[PDB]
Amino acid sequence: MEGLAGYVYKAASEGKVLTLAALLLNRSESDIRYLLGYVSQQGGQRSTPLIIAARNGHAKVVRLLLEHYRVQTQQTGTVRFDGYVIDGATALWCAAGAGHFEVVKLLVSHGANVNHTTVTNSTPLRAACFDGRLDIVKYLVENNANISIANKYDNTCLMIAAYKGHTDVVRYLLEQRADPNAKAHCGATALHFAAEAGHIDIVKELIKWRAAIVVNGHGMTPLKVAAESCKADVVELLLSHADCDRRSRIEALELLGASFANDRENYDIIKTYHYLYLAMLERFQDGDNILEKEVLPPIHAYGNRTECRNPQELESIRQDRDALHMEGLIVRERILGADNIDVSHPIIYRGAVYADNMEFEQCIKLWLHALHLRQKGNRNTHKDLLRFAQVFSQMIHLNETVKAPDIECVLRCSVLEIEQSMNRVKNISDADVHNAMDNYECNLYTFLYLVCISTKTQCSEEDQCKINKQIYNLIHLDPRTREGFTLLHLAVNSNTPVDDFHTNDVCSFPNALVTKLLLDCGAEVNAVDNEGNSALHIIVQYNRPISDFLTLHSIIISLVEAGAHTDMTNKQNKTPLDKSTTGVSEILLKTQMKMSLKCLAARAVRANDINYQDQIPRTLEEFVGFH
Amino acid sequence: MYVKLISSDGHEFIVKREHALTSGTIKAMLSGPGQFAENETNEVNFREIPSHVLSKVCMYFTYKVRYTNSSTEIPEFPIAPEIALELLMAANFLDC
Amino acid sequence: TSLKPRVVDFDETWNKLLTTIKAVVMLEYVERATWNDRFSDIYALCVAYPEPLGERLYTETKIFLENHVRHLHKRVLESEEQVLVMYHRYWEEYSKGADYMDCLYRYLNTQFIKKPLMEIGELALDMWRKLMVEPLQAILIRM
Amino acid sequence: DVFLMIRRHKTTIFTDAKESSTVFELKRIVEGILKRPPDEQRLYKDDQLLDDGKTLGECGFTSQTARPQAPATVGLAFRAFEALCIEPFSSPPELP
Amino acid sequence: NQDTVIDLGISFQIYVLQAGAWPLTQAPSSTFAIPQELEKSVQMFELFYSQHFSGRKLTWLHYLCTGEVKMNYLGKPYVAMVT
Repeated sequence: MEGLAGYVYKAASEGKVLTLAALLLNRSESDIRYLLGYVSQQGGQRSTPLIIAARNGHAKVVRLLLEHYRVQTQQTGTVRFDGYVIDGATALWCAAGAGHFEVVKLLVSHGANVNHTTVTNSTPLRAACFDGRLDIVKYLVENNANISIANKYDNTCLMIAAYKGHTDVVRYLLEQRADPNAKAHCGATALHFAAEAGHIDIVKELIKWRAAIVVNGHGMTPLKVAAESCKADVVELLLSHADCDRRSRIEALELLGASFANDRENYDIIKTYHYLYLAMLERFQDGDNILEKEVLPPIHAYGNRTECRNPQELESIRQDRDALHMEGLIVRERILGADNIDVSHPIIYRGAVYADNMEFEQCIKLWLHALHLRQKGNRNTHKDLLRFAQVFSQMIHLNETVKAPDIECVLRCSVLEIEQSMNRVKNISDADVHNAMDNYECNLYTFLYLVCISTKTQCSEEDQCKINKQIYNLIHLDPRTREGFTLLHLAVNSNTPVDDFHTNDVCSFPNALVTKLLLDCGAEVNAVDNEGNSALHIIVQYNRPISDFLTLHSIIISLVEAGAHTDMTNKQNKTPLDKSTTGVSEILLKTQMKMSLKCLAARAVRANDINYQDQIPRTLEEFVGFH
Repeated sequence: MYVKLISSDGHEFIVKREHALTSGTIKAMLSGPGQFAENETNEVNFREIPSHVLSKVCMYFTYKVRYTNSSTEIPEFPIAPEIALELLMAANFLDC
Repeated sequence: TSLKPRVVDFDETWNKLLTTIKAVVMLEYVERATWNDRFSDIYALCVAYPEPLGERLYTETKIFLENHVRHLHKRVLESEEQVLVMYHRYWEEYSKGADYMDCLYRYLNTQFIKKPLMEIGELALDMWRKLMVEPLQAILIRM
Repeated sequence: DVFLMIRRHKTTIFTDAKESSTVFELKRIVEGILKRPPDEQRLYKDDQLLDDGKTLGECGFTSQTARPQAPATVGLAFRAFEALCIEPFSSPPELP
Repeated sequence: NQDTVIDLGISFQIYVLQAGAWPLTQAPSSTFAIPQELEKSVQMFELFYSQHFSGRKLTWLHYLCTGEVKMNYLGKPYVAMVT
């Protein structure tokens, strides 16, 4: 019984004895076995009563359950509530994750499940290492359980213990002949995965056990990973390795100084200059076997600087903060390459800092470079286009001019990213289709914000032609949201969300300029959504007919002049006159209605339910369909 | 000034030229060869549509000319259920 | 006898339509009853059941226009003595014929072409340009 | 603004006039657009004769009775006056 | 561009202007009847304005307007411009 399952779940949640004794007896065997072998669903998540017994620290109730009955620990359930919520885990997995040793030892003592594998084949050793309790790990090792169980993406327990403050677990692993040179999905040999955490003692233990140095899947040595994370202690420890050599030592110091220039938590420009000076002094210290810089050509995003090939220019730019920031960005881009995951985030942070000081042009350049790098890396830039729309709206709200080629570039980037978003939505069946659809809707909304901003910016004829070309290219894909909303419907609908940042001051929907531009660019004006509402069906449903009547009048005329039917019906068979729900909108529509005999005849056919299949031309069956 | 519309079943209908030019197909029929510039007949021979649908489209022509743009008092067109699905194809042919 | 989508033979109706549009393009006298009957034939061929012969009609009209323009091209090319007089007469005839044919093909233009392809009058003008004055560009310009 | 659907055997004429007017100009305009002698016009409303000087508003139709959407029939049998032989419109097919 | 040639018989040069912007006021009722010679021109502009600018009513000022006069009963001497 589901009610009895909830009752025994609540009884095990309180850790009592008599309640569970009364709620699991005086019955047959099959129902009791079903009750002890089923999960209860609370808060949208399914868990065993044993799971809620071990999670709340009630090990006495599960001990008496194991003594009185033969309940198994092989029940399938979720992993945790910390943003993972994937099923397939066993009861012993969450028992190890609960941080209670006694429940783990009693589950092992009767029907051990130490070698359990979920859909990600993550053993309870993973949860024990994540919790960080050394006793549970020691018991699991002593229970003849394999510690070399790598995941499908090769998440060894040593790496997941090294990512947090669990140096005792990593130690107890490594003096039991753990993996010295095991890679991962990204090629992280636990040192790329440990230096990001920055735990110096874990790196000490790995160096003492000779974990060695090798580049990961992104071509980054663990020293460079430590330098990227603005953590000097692990940088020093990895430097003291007697095989790093002068070239890697110098570039690691230079990368550390670069990272210190643009970072949220660790921002020290004096440390940036000092580490750059240390890197340069070690370069120019002999005059023989010198290590000259592989200076990249100047990039317009970072001004026009050409690195610092002499200590004199570095000393000259010592007190100039923006030059130091751009120099750090340039040398970070050079060291980490143009195809790295983490190379774009400091550029975004520097752009945000520049925008806070109302230096919008350099912010636009930096964020355009970050967008180009992320699109070359083929990553989700749905948040970056929202940032572009926000900073463009703030320029309009501050009455600052906006460069039209920048709008063209960001619009082309948005069109492309919507194309790969459609490709990702089509390719992904049910892996992250909800996140993909959220990204798709957000990208469509950001494209609308950028279009609305472009309508409010004075642009040249060529720039306007390029903007219209990008809009035309996106329209010819016919993008649709979850509820069939085309790009014209959202620009018409008043329910289209607007971001809480500066986009509220500019991007207000419905907007007549956006609708007119879309119709000029060739939007399907007769296109309907999943519910069947056309573009005209949503504008009449506007609840503010007089507050922005100038907008409402200028958009009803545009839709009808484009060729929208003023008599077509949705799936509920409702004329926009009937769905007008407003005297003003009904008056405007009736003024703009162009009466025809075909519409009247089709309305009479649909009203009388006349059998019109195979009695009319096929080009007119659709005409009866929406009329 | 007045044009003539002949149905398939012998029936002849005469309506004003401006009233009958509101449909694109009749405008195309009047244009081109065979205008027959007597300024009084301009007779077009509809070999397909019956007489009742032609009467109804002539009534529609007069109705639309009268109510091309007026106040909210626009009376509904009295379409019988039997004449529908044959006036729909007629309006498709006439592009009304 | 009615505006119903029916199984209609393409050969006979297309032969009648071809004769009528040849008379129209050449600006010869054509009976207006036959002209209205060709509107009826155009409607029947445009929404014929179960084969909507709109693509076939468009291709056949394009082929006929190409043949007519090529014939006029050959005539005006062999009449080099008064190529401009012949081109003026044939351009008047073909412009009037193209306008009258776009009038005749109104249903095809409004129900199959636009709702991409090109309109029948537009197609006639394009064929005239591409096979009547494009080969005769040099001679016409220089004379 | 009265609207009349004048009938004569198969021929049908749609005409616009005023409520308070004589049928003299009506006979003259149908004479002009029919090309017939002006002595054969004998208008019939519901198969009965009417005065040639009485206003057509009092003849049996008005604005509320005769409309552009549904005009009132007026027989126009001509003297060879001939008997009223107004051919009815073809009946629509029996819908399922 | 009308289907029939509209016999205006008039030269028409209206100055259409906004309502809430201009300080012109018709607070008195000022009952006036448009004469028949220009009755056709005023009706055609109502059809034109409502077709190209939907949702706009046009109240006509009868005191800030003028024009030539056709005095057929006067023998047409000395064509004058009056309100």
